[PDB]
Amino acid sequence: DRPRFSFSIAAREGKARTGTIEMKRGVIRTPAFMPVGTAATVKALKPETVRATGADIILGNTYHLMLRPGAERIAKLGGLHSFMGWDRPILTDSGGYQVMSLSLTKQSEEGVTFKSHSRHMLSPERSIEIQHLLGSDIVMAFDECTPYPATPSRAASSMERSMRWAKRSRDAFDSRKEQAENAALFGIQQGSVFENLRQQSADALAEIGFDGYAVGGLAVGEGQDEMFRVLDFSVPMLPDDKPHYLMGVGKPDDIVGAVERGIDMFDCVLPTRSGRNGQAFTWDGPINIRNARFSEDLKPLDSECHCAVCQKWSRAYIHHLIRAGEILGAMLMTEHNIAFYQQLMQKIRDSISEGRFSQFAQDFRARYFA
Amino acid sequence: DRPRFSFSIAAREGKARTGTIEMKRGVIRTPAFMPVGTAATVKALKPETVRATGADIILGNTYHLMLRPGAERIAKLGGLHSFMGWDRPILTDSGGYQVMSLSLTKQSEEGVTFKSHSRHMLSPERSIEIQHLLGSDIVMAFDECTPYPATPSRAASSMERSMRWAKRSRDAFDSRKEQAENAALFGIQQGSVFENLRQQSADALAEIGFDGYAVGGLAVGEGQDEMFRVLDFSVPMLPDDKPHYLMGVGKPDDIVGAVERGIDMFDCVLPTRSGRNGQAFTWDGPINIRNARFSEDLKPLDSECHCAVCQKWSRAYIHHLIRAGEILGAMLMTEHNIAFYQQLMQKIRDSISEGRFSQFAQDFRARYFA
Ligand SMILES: Nc1nc2cc3nc(NCCc4ccc(CCO)cc4)[nH]c3cc2c(=O)[nH]1
Ligand SMILES: Nc1nc2cc3nc(NCCc4ccc(CCO)cc4)[nH]c3cc2c(=O)[nH]1
Ligand SMILES: [Cl-]
Ligand SMILES: [Cl-]
Ligand SMILES: [Zn+2]
Ligand SMILES: [Zn+2]
Repeated sequence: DRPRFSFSIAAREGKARTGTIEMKRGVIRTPAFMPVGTAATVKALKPETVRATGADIILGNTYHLMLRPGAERIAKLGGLHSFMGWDRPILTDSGGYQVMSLSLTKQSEEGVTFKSHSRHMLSPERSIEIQHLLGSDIVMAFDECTPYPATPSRAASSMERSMRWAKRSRDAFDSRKEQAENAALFGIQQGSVFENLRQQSADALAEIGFDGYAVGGLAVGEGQDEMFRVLDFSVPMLPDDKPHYLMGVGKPDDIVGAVERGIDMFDCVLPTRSGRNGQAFTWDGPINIRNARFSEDLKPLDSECHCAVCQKWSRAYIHHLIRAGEILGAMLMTEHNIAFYQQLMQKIRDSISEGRFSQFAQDFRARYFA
Repeated sequence: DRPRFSFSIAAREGKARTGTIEMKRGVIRTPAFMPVGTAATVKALKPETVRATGADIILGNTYHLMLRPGAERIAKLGGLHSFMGWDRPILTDSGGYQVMSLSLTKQSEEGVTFKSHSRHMLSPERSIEIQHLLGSDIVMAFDECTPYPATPSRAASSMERSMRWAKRSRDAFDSRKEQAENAALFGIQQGSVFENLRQQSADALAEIGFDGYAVGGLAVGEGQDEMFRVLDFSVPMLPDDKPHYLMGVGKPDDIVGAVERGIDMFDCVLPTRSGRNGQAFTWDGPINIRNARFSEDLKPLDSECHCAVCQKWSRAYIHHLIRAGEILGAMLMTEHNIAFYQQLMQKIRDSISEGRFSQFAQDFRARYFA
């Protein structure tokens, strides 16, 4: 049987790595993209379709699920895996970001109280407990995603609180034997865009010790240049021998650049959400299928894509569906976009394994931005 | 290779029949239920899923498709089958009903002019042409669905116009060699609830000659007792050796009773539309999955149903999805309901074949209405 958690690096090129995370519910190939399944569904896809695209792991959200249908309810029903019909690993975000994004809130050292978008509470202890009730495989520490921009003083105070919360998260996780034995716990680095704070945060997290390390506090409006600048110094601060997870990222070019900077895991609502809105990813860049120019275009969404959508339906048909507001339009766009993202990750993994990732990155960018 | 059209009756019980329609694109088992795919999609289902439920044929709509994406456009793109990815037979309604249901309208002996829900025109000739452009396998005559209730005088005048239009439809269809050689044409009986008018309509249609005969002008608010009363005398008026198609029907009990009265084909938006709205069909009657009583119900939608939805997901999960407005909720409810309808048709076919349909009808009703 597979271990609770084992990350092995099979090949490297510069800062980029490729390998596998073994967990009880399955193997995760890295660098990995996690489709987002916020409300116990990857929107518009059956789990079998999510798997068919190549996904090894999906993301769920503590915040959304605690509100609807409820964490205790999901536990009573057998846990998130059984509930939604996905039997492979699930990573759950801790709520620290979504509560401040979507909720009225009252923040304190204890945690956050908030009104549902009914009053609810999150704290390191309650967040870890909810993730336990869901039966999450990768549990995220409860943190605070510092707003951007942040002054150095505010970024420091925020980061310091997150580090205290990281320790509380660690202890809550460890105190629950079943969770400690079957799931993994990732810490989340904060510190805004400031190198010294990022270093202090990395040091605090490494002292506590986690199974993996997320770079939090990015993809919050800073833009790619700044994000990459922060990754340049932040990722090397994390333990080399554990996965590095960049939360909420991102566009295909964001992913490529982040892998170049040592990131192993990603999640983003972009392929699903923008798919439903008519944006299809292609190797020649994104297209908006609603555009009149596609009304009689018999080509598939992308000329090379191996997904079932591109094997069977035309741009013209999908254009019609999206224009008409048809559910099948959302389904097809989403399946294609998630498949595209997985094919991107596969090309990244293969190119690193073959020592030609730098060339892949260059070729990818040249064509995607042509 | 299969013929253009051949209807064979394999077994009978009272007025009920079971058999097959062979067409170039496939075999249709009768009695048949046709999922509705109004805008070139059976809402929330891939065509492969529609087929997996057991459907042999689906319905499309002249009215909707002529408006969006356009009949000429679909022809340019290779026809409706290629466009939507359904390679089996498609029946298209002629527009005669939907124009008056959904459109401002100007009616005359020539046809109907209307404003899109841009000005458009339908006539027997244009309707048949549109169905040709779509590449329909079963083409419906362009008719007028008489409003209910109707006075005998108005019902007669309406029916008479429909019969003149039936002849024009016949001639338009026959004048187009490719269509005449590859598709079938069904006439539509009118006459409201009046036996003498139904007889005159049947006589007119039989004199013209069609590949099949629809009972039109029902499922327009008359209710089941009245519908059944009209079927009692109307169906025997139609040629015995051709299919009998009851347009727009209906609930499971409507279907059973109509088969008892000699109907071979059905279409209805109920399983798809009401599925999206949270209504699931079961052998113990419909349930509304949104009801709080299902929030922790681990049972499948129906206890016996063989569909993929009932094999994998709980009422509790689907309840959550529908409550949350999740697309997967629409997908799962729709697949189950269409599968239920097909299982109903299979049970009907098997019971007629075995000479126990009367008993099936009785047992079905006893349990469904318990
Ligand atoms: N616990 C925790 N979770 C996070 C989630 C995040 N998600 C982001 N970025 C998401 C931004 C994002 C928003 C919308 C769209 C789709 C538009 O069609 C894509 C990306 N940054 C994030 C930071 C954190 C963080 O520090 N801590
Ligand atoms: N050409 C032609 N087409 C028709 C379509 C019809 N469709 C009906 N009934 C449909 C009624 C109907 C409407 C909505 C729902 C779903 C609610 O969730 C179910 C049934 N009667 C009909 C009569 C005719 C007719 O004479 N001629
Ligand atoms: Cl999404
Ligand atoms: Cl529908
Ligand atoms: Zn594709
Ligand atoms: Zn079912």
